Amino acid sequence: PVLFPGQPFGQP
Amino acid sequence: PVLFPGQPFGQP
Amino acid sequence: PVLFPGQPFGQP
Amino acid sequence: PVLFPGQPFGQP
Amino acid sequence: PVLFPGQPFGQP
Amino acid sequence: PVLFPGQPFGQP
Amino acid sequence: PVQQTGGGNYIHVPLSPRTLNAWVKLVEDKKFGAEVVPGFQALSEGCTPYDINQMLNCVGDHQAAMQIIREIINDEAADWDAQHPIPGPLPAGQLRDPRGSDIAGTTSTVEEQIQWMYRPQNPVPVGNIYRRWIQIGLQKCVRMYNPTNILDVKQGPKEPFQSYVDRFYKSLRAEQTDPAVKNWMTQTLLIQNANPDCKLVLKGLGMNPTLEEMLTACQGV
Amino acid sequence: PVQQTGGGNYIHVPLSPRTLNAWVKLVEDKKFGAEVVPGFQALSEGCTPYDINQMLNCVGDHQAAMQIIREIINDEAADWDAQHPIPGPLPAGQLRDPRGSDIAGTTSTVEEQIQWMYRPQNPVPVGNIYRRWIQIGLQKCVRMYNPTNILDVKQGPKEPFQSYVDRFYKSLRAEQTDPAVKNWMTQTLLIQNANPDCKLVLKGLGMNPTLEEMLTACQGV
Amino acid sequence: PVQQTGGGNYIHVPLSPRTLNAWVKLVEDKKFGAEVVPGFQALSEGCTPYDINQMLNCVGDHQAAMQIIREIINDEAADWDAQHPIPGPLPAGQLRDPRGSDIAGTTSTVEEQIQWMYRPQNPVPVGNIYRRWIQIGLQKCVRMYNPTNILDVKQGPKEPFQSYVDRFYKSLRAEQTDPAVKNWMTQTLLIQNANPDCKLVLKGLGMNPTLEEMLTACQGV
Amino acid sequence: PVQQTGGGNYIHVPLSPRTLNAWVKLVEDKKFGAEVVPGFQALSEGCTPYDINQMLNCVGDHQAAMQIIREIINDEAADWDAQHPIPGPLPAGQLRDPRGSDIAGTTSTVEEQIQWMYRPQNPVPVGNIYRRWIQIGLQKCVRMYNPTNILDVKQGPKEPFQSYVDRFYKSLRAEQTDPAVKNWMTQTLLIQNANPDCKLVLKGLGMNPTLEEMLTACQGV
Amino acid sequence: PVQQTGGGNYIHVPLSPRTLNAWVKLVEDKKFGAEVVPGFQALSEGCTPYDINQMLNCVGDHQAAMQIIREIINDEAADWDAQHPIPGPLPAGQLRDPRGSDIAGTTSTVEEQIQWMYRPQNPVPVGNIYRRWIQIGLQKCVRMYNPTNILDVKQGPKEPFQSYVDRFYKSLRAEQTDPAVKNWMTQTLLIQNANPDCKLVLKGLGMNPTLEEMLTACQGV
Amino acid sequence: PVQQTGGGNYIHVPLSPRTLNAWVKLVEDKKFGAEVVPGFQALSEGCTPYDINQMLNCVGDHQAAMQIIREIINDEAADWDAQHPIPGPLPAGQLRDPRGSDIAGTTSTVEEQIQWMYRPQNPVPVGNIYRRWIQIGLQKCVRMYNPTNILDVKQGPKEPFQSYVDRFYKSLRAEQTDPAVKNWMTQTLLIQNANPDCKLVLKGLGMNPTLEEMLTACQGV
Ligand SMILES: O=P(O)(O)O[C@H]1[C@H](OP(=O)(O)O)[C@@H](OP(=O)(O)O)[C@H](OP(=O)(O)O)[C@@H](OP(=O)(O)O)[C@H]1OP(=O)(O)O
Ligand SMILES: O=P(O)(O)O[C@H]1[C@H](OP(=O)(O)O)[C@@H](OP(=O)(O)O)[C@H](OP(=O)(O)O)[C@@H](OP(=O)(O)O)[C@H]1OP(=O)(O)O
Repeated sequence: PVLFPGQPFGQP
Repeated sequence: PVLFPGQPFGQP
Repeated sequence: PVLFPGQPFGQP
Repeated sequence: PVLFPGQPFGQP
Repeated sequence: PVLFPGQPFGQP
Repeated sequence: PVLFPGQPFGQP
Repeated sequence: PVQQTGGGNYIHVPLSPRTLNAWVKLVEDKKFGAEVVPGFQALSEGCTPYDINQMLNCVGDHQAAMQIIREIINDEAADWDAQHPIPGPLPAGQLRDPRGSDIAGTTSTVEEQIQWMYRPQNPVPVGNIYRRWIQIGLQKCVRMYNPTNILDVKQGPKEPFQSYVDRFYKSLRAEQTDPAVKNWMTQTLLIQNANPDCKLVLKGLGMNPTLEEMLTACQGV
Repeated sequence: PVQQTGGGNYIHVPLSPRTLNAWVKLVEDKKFGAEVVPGFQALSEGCTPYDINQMLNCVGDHQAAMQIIREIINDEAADWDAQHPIPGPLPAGQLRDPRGSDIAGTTSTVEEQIQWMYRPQNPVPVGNIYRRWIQIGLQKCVRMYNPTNILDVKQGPKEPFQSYVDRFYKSLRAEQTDPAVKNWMTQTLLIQNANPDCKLVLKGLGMNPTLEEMLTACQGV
Repeated sequence: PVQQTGGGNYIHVPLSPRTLNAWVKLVEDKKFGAEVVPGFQALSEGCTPYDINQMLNCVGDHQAAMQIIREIINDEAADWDAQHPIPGPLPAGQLRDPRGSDIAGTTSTVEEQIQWMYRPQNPVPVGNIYRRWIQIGLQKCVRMYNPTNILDVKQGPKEPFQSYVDRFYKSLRAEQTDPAVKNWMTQTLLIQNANPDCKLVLKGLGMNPTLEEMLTACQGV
Repeated sequence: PVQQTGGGNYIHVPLSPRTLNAWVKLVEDKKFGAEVVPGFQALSEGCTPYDINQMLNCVGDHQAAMQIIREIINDEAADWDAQHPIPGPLPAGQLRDPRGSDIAGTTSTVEEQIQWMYRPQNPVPVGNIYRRWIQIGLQKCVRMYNPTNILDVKQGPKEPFQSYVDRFYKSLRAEQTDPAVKNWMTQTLLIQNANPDCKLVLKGLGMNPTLEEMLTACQGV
Repeated sequence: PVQQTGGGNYIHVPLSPRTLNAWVKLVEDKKFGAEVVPGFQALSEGCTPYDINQMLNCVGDHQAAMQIIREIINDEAADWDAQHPIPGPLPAGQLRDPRGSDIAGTTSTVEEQIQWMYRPQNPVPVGNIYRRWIQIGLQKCVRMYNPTNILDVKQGPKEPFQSYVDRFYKSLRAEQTDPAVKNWMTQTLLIQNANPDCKLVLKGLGMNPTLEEMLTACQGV
Repeated sequence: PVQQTGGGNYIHVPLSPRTLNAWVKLVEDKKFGAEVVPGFQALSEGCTPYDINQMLNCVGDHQAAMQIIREIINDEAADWDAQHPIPGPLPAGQLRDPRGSDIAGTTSTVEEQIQWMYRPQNPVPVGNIYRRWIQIGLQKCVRMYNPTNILDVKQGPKEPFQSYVDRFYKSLRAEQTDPAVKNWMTQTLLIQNANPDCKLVLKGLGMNPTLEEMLTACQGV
């Protein structure tokens, strides 16, 4: 899962 | 027919 | 007559 | 008189 | 303390 | 006195 | 659009958001008036087909008119396809000679369209060709939206002359009729479709009165 | 976005505040209309993924739609990961072959994304790939917000024809159905979903009437 | 407009959408006031004829005035055609010596107009010539729209002096009369078309009073 | 910000007034919403610390929040000071190794910050480090202003579902909780905090329903 | 305005439409206030006379003031003509030594004005000279429009002090009186033209009170 | 402002009309608030003194404050004149060592100010020095306009806490008092000037409570 629910798009 | 009815203009 | 009455200005 | 009364400013 | 309370941010 | 009271700022 | 780089090479760039927004506003506020056909050209001059497509893909309304534009683009292309038929096998992997879909940017890309524009030989204006086809479909749409007739226009007794002429020459511009007919209409119909005796005050002028002479003669008449 | 420097090198730059603001306004005013999918592309053409992320991280509302966009980005990537699997050990410290997170800009940086775009060999459009995935999630959202049906649309007796067609071709554009079905719908359903005898005035035309012929035939009918 | 490139070559560019919009607004808000003639020039300086045509093809209103501009462009050209007649056969395929239609951009293109401007010999300002002709037709239009007379203007008893002079010098600017007549009008008619005894307060000044002396003498009189 | 000059040297430039104004408006209109943290970054990308300071020194309101940002900047620095302690005597007059105050631009200047960014060895992103610290203090402020709870949110009987989800995913974004907790909350709490039987219509879906499936299932329920 | 090209040559360019519009708005909104004289200079710095003429030819109102500006330009020139008389025959076809009409741009062109500015010897600022003359005529106009007197201004009992001083120092700026008189007026007249006993509260200060000391002493008095 | 040209030379340029307008609006809308001091700097960074003068010569109002700025510029200069006295005779025609009037741009020009900034030796920031002096006079003015006291501020029973703190930290910023006093005021006076028992809820925190802890503890108290 690249972007987890609610995760701001972009670098972690 | 280059652009079919309702087809967004441009690349397919 | 370069531009005839009602003729859009510019190239024919 | 460079600019005569009422004469648009600039070249004649 | 880099920036003291109320100190405008930036050079002193 | 660089700028006298009421003197527009800048060159005299 | 297109730009240039050191060595004589050329590149592609984006279409300004300001230009896309101005094209949309011209379409919405003027409701596809005649003014829309040239506003499009000025906004799109120095551009390529891919960008022209995006501008026309942003307008989210007046979608029926756009289908009319599409019916036209498919026809003009077919004519080009027949006039410029597939040559046959092409040496090595050279860029394909352009066809109906390529000029529009559908079966092609911007880099291929820019390469064609500066192809060392047969540089082809793929961008200008697709705009002319588009201006033909826009003009059909301008007429469908406002089908008022030059003859239908009539002057009013408490209505002035300058404005009647204004409605007359604006309607004539939209029409795609012959220039001589436009000349006859602008030296006869205008005098004819006036008030009962305002036709006479216009005729006071000896003959074929110039519009300067007609717009001044009936001022406050 | 990306720029170039002397020697043939390339660099990174910021995304214009004017473009970020215009993306937000397009989303808010059109409430994720179909127009939003291409406005995004034109605003983001010549850009890189990191910037595309910021634009989508600025919109502070319509946040549910964004989760729908996210569910899509994770899928398309998984497909790419499978289609383009980790090659294995890489010689020296060469840049890693791109994966699902790298195309988005999560497990990567702008400098690595720009280096990939002009990698001397296998230059990869990391920017264009992440926009196509994003346009798929936006289109799902455009449909969820406006789930009105092309068949549901019906004409009114004191309601005109041009506007009914306008609602019809606008709804069809949003759909992701096959083109032949769209062609049948635009030559049959439109004549069918009219007023009781307005279906007949449209049929006055001999057959497969072109929309120019249909929009003029029923003007003031 | 025109730009330059390495080697001393020149190219064509588009006319800014901001400039096209500002030309239209100047025409609409000022309703073809005298101010319109120079606003056009500043907006169009460094341009070519093709662009000047588009600006004048965008205005969708005040179309009668535009026909007046056209009647003028056809005349000035005819004069140039006679003054600069077709030379005859031209060596090889050299660019044709410019004629009446070429200066306007009708029987020509931008690339030919730019080539003429920097023709190694006889560089000709094709752009400036077509703007002067256009400014003549605009001035005829400014007069037709506002045909108020400098003599018609009269002062009011509860009406101030500065504003009457304002209406007077604004009307005089539009006129195309001789400068000496303008000088007499600005030293006599203004004193004459005042209130019954306000003519006397202006005359308190010994003779040929300067306007500084007249605008201060009758302040609050 | 920073620019480059011939020879490979770099220089300093001013921060656009348009960007300073847009940062202020983002803070005022959104009242320090979550959207403010990334708007700041996009506006400030390619910048240096001195400029970031001016933007934050222009906002004349929401001054308490700024003190919260300051409390954070002093901490992160202290950590860096400990992690990167003063090395000792430096050869000749070389630029000092950066410390906590230098990254912020207080005990330093722009020219020194730009020189560090391209220091031939150990080029350090002094600009990016000070923005990350700042984004941490902004996020604390976004929470203090809007301390509404994801659990506190509840649906209404005459209130729709899409908007409730909208309030839910917007509140979750602001939180700084773990991703797995966010995943559980977005697959359980949302179904739980619904209307009495709207929880059931959402559950009609077999299990772990995707949000596309949930936003369509309860449309008009 | 003026630009430079490779080889050390210089060229002419157009005056921005944004600058022309801002000059007009400054004249209209401030109704030829003192602020107009420097707004003109900043908008026109780096320009040439031809452009300064167009800006002043666009304002379609306040035309009387413009005649006052013209009366001034003709005088200053006459002085220059006398101070810098026609030298006589000039070798070959060298550019003529500048005269009164040339500095304004009437009996000359932009290319000649730019050539004079960088004439290898005697480079002359033709642009700056014509702006100084123009600023003199604008100042006469600012006074004619607002002839209120520094002495005429008086304070009110329920009227504050800061605003009275504001009206006082604003009126003094417009005047063209000597600096020592301005100094006396700003240390005496202001204390004198106050309320009956507000003159005393200002005098509480020992002598020649500084304006910081006077604006704080009578706060809420 | 200043620009650079081939060979390493430098030139002068105009100050943007957009920046002049933004400086005026910042002064008018904020009525010389503290925010005005840094808005000026950002708008004027990379500039020269002549331009800083024009911006301050455009504001046509708040003229008393400007006299306060002038009283300050004359003082700081006198200090510089004493600290940097006239050296004496200068070899050949070298540029004079800068004095009090030169830093301001009165007894000097832009070309001399730019030459000093890059004088091969002793390059002097004539531009930055005149802005620091100006920021001192602006700060005196910000205080004269709003002389409200940090101690004067008091909380209301139906008035919230965050806003009281907002009024408190905003007033403290304007003051020019010592930092330790500001630290004591921000850990004592704020708890003291609260509602009768709101002082106690703030004190619930063990000691020297951080503002994050104080702004959350009394939320809805
Ligand atoms: O061309 P832009 O830079 O995009 O600016 C113009 C215009 O300013 P200019 O004509 O001076 O350029 C607006 O400002 P006003 O003229 O109305 O004062 C401005 O908006 P602001 O007023 O907020 O500055 C808005 O662009 P932007 O918002 O990006 O600054 C845009 O408006 P128009 O397209 O309607 O001229
Ligand atoms: O758009 P233009 O007609 O070329 O006008 C430019 C352009 O305006 P926009 O910002 O509205 O696009 C510049 O921006 P860019 O196109 O280069 O991005 C802008 O300066 P910024 O780049 O700083 O925004 C500049 O503004 P200014 O007049 O304040 O220097 C402005 O000038 P003109 O309208 O005078 O051409």
